[PDB]
Amino acid sequence: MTLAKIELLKQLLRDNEAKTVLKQTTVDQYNIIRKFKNPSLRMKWAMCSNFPLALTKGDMANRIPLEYKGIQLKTNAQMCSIAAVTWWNTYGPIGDTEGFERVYESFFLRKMRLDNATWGRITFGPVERVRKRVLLNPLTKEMPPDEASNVIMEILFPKEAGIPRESTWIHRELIKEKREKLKGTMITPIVLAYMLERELVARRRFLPVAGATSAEFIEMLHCLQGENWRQIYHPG
Amino acid sequence: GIDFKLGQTISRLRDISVPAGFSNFEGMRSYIDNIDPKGAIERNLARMSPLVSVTPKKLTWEDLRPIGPHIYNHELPEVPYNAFLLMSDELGLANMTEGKSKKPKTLAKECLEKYSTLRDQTDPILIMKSEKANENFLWKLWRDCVNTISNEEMSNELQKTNYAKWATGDGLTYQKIMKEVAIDDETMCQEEPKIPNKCRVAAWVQTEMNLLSTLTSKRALDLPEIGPDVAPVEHVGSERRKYFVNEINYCKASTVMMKYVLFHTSLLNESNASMGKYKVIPITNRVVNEKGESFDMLYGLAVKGQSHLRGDTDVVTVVTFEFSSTDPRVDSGKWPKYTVFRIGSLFVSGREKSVYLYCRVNGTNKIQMKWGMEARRCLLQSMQQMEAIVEQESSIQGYDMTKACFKGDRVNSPKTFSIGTQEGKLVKGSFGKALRVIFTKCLMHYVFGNAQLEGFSAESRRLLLLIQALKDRKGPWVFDLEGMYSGIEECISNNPWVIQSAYWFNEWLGFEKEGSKV
Amino acid sequence: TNYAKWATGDGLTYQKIMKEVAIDDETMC
Amino acid sequence: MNINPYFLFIDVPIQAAISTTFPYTGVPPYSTGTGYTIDTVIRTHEYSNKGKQYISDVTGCTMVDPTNGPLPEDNEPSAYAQLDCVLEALDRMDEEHPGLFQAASQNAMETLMVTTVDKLTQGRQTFDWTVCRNQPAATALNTTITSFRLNDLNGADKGGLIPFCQDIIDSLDRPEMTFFSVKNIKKIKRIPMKVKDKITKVEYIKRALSLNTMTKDAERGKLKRRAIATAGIQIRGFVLVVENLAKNICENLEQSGLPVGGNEKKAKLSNAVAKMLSNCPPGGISMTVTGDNTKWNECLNPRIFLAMTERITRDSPIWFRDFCSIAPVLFSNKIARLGKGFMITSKTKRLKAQIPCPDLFSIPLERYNEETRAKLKKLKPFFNEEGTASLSPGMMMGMFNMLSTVLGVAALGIKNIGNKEYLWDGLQSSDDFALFVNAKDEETCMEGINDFYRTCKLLGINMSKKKSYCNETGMFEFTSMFYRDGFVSNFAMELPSFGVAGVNESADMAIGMTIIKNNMINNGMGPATAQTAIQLFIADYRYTYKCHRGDSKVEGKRMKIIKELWENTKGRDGLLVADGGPNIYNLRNLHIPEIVLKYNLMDPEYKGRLLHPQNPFVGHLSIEGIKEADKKMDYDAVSGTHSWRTMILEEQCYAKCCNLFEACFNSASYRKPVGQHSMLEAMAHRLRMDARLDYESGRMSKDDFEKAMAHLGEIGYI
Amino acid sequence: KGFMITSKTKRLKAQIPCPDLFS
Ligand SMILES: [Mg+2]
Repeated sequence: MTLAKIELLKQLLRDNEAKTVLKQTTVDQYNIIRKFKNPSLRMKWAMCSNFPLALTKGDMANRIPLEYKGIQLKTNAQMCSIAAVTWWNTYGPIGDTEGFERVYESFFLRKMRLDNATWGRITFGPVERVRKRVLLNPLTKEMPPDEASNVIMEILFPKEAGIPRESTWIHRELIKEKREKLKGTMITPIVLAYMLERELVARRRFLPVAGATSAEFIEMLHCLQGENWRQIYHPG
Repeated sequence: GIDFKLGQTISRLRDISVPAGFSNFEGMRSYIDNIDPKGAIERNLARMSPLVSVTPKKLTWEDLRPIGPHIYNHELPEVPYNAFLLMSDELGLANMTEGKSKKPKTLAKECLEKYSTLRDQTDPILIMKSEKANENFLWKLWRDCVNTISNEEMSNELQKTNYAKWATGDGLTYQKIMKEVAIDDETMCQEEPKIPNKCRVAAWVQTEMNLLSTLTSKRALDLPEIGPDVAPVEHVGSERRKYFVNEINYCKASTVMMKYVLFHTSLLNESNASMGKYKVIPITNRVVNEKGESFDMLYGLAVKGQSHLRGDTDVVTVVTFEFSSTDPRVDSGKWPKYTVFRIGSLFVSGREKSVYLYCRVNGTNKIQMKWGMEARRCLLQSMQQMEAIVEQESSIQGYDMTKACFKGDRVNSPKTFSIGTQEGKLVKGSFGKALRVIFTKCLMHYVFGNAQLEGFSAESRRLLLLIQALKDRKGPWVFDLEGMYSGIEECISNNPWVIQSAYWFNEWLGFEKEGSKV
Repeated sequence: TNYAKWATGDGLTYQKIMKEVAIDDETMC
Repeated sequence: MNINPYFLFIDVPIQAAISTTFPYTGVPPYSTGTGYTIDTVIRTHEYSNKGKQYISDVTGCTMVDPTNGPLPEDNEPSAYAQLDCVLEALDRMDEEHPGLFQAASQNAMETLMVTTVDKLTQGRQTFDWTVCRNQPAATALNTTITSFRLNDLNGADKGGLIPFCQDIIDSLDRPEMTFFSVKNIKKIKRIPMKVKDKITKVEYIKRALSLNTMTKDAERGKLKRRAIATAGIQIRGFVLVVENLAKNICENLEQSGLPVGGNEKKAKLSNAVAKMLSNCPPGGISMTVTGDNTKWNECLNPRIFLAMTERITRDSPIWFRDFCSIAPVLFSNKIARLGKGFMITSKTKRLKAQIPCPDLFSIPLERYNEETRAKLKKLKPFFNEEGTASLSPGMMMGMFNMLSTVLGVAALGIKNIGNKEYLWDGLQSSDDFALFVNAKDEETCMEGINDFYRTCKLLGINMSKKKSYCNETGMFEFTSMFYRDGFVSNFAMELPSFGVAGVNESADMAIGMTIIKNNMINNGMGPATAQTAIQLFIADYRYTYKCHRGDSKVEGKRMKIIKELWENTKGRDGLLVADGGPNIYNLRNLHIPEIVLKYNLMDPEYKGRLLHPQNPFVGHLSIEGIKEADKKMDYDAVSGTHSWRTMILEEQCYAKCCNLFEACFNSASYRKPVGQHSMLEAMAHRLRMDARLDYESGRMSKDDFEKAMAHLGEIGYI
Repeated sequence: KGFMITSKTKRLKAQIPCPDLFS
């Protein structure tokens, strides 16, 4: 990769524009650089187009023929058609699923709570509810956003970890558990980082609550509560 | 620290952006920092003129007056039928099908093959020509549509594309010229605005409202299934949805809404796909009756013009030919925009009825094309109100109240609503009838919606709330009633729904006045 | 050249259409 | 029998049946906007004709100052707001809230000192002066920074937003202004290129003060179209800071309906009405006034906002006061770009031509229609040669929403005039206000309402006598929500959300389902209504994405593949709706992604196919939208094949540089990089460190080490 | 060459061939 990295850098510097932008834009400004009306209509029009999807250059295109059963999929002008995605879901490369069993632990735990929960009666009388600050979803271990970001960096970015702060030792068990569970997968680190942020960063909102306040009930608040109806729900 | 310092241009802009009485921003700064007002509001109010005031005035039933009296004037013309497609006069050529889904072209071809007498009708009989619409152009376009649909090929483009350029009026378009020529030219003046005509009440809107809130043997609205329900709340929701859809599925408003939605889907898809060609678009629907049989219903044809849509509001011309059985000569004032032809006749159960072809040139745009694809939001609007009412009733009594509200329980009586009136005697109707009336009202808000309807509804909300407060003996006060009345009345110009809503509002206000004596 | 097209009146030339449309049109005299 | 829908109101309260009255099921009205902008300018200057008229020496424009002018003598809207009256109101509010202005100012300063220039990339379309058009926030920001680089302005690369704003202020002083302009060179083809253009100081200042105009599109409660204004980038930071300060001030105020949304506002309405009723004296009456301010954007003078900011920051560092007083001054001297001109046609010749804004008066006014003729006759004094209107007085809606709400609450806080026998208080939020007056008789309640009307007129607040009414407490409206006897009939506007919402399959599904859940939580959507909404959304999603059930006989390009998939996979309940699989979403599981919901039900082969770690459709560069969806909304999804994604030379160059930076720095994607050095130096250091680690770790041979070191030395970092 | 017809308001012209002189 380092040889590939240096070759790509040399090929990029060969252009005057790339040289000037690289030497002029500071690291702080990089954010702005990475940022270059009616989404419904635009998406609608894109759907019926010959190739709406923007397929990144790579070696996987060869796995899917340009045309399949007389249906165009991709062109060399890359651009791709939804038919390619449908074929991929029909026949195509078989990935490794063990990663999801640990990477997407929040959603799996949500599904387990939904499945193993027990329901009861429903009361239709007026319900007294109070505006309270509640956590929408359960957290494995809540921490402030800066500490959560540091923890995620220490988890899935072993490098760039010079001078560890006074937060890795506090959450050493979480760090080691996440490092062990997340190994053996190949998903892009951005998805893993966002999932870990969701797991760790607490999301709180001012909501109307009448009864249980724990995040297990708050998750199903849309079904448990009601302006003139109440439900009994025991999370799994 | 931080030493954010001002330059010269910004300082001078600050200097000349100071309220009256100050020469420099430093003066304003010092005045605000040091000066301590001690009741400047009282002094200013004391020296303020007495003519400036809310002029409050108590509101009573007598102050409330009919809105838009001119709608009762008989001099003004009767409101015409400006809806995009025929709603209560629609005729649907029906062919039974096993259920297989096919392309609109093939469906229309089969429907026309079933009715060969109308398909092969080549000699027309004009009944009325609106004002300008050339009967020859419209008939040639209709024949072109029929031939293009009935041709063996699978292309949906008209076979002429060169006569249709003039029949649809696309050719008769002004040509742009550079600004300098216009400046030098003297005859080029800015076009005057088109003020909407002022019209009176019409009897076709009331008949349409009556007819489109009635049960029919044909159910068109079908919705995707949802996952199995296991909690009590979702069971209750499913039950309420079951009652609601049982009531609304078999009403003609639902079929009209589905026809509108499907036609707009096809129109938008064609516009996205075909850009520089004239297209043939059937007005198709799928209809299932009580027995479970499924039918394809062809309600006519449409010619979609040169869809060169640059932006969203850019106009695309659509020439619609629609089958109907109503003779327009019975009510001429309702059809001044439609060039109709008498194309044939058919027997439904042995009774012959004629079939006219209403031809009309209209225009659409991406906003309207898409918002015609979201007419199910009318269904949701209907659902919300009945859900609220049922929730209130079930809040009164602990057990769920849906069954009694609709069919009647062993302890409670069915709920009924004041639905209409006859000979000045108001009449009652079941909850299902009120549900259908609400659905028809929402559908009409959709089909007849424009700036005038939005303005009228928004400005009559004030009157409705004032009347509600008056009913509750809250003694509402209005500071300027005539201004509100004028704002409401400035929107009653051309929209049939707005005029009929004004008439209904006046009728209901009179009934409330009469009943307020108790 | 664009200005001279309209200044000389050459731009105000009547368009030619097919005989079918013209005969189907009652306003052509 | 003749059906009359209004008869429903005989059996149901209007508030309960108010949802059906809204025409939010039809087509919202859509629009040249030059005429609307001209009416806006004429009306804004018409309410202030009696003020002081002078000439702006900085710009050469005609300025009108209604503030501290003659008091109104009639019932027309007036902008003649007395400064001392506003100061009295502010002093009373500050007395009622000890140390609120100081705390808000200090908090705003604290959050400003840590803000970076990148924050300006948020928001909506902004006016780009380099091209004099409307460009996204990031594009305009980077264009302005690049142009500043040519004119010796180096604040943006300094990091914080203070140096960037300082360089924006300095840019107003430079004798000239060099930048890059788009040149559509003819070659036939129209090739757009970059031209090193230069403009003079006055023209650049006019560009900076210019506010581009557009015709409103999403408004649905009015029969006529109005004009919205988009500002440039020279004011976005200052306006952002001032709005942050205003929000800090108005968060504590109980009378303020901002910043709150959803169910909090319903609770605020109920609490306010209950508190007012409880305070009602024994035997008195509490009258509630449903109010609606007339326009109210064209009577608020920016000079009043300048005074308000000056008073709010009475005890702040002078630098922060000056910084906070830059948005109001740049607003009082604003210029309005008057649309795209008119259109004149010759009917006898069948010709048409657009007359652009600069040449509006180049045509004798006899050639305009009567309405436009009068418009231009009145607009001539305030018309600039370049084709812009000098609009000093008034404001354009949407710029200062929090500050105007603070002013309204200041007006409400008076609570009395002349110690009369009545007390007034109410709610105010962004042009929408409701009032309550407690007295002993209805006569005194109306006297208090009249006094409030006069006081508001003294402050520049003009409430409509046509759009407002009064009744007894216990029934009123606020921000379209209707309160009646404790049952807040939250109006139903949830319609324009059920339908595919944009980016892609999984994201659209998550967004829609979270929307259903949020509507259920906040607006009280019922179970049956939510299920119907799910059904409609499923129908719209299946149609739009051409993904119907496999068993259905529908024909299409993707439908044949879905049909094959239907029987090619044994388990038919595990496929996503995107692939024609059955829908499992119900009321109970609207918070869980559908990929995980069917995870157990997917055949191992199918899940392996869909959930491949490497997918050409999914690009690392396309993950930016996984977290938030444009308002910024958060949705929970699962990476998969359905997570796909839908100037040229600059785009390629930037994109590639950013991709290489991301590849070298894997953390840049997740967290914002920080650094005041060029990207090249950091990239080179990272590559050198990686090469050294690979060589020392046995992953990289000596020859490759020599090659990489030679390359780095050639780059010039050894 | 038949005859020629023209509409001034629409600024259109057409040529009617000899056979179509009576149509
Ligand atoms: Mg209001």
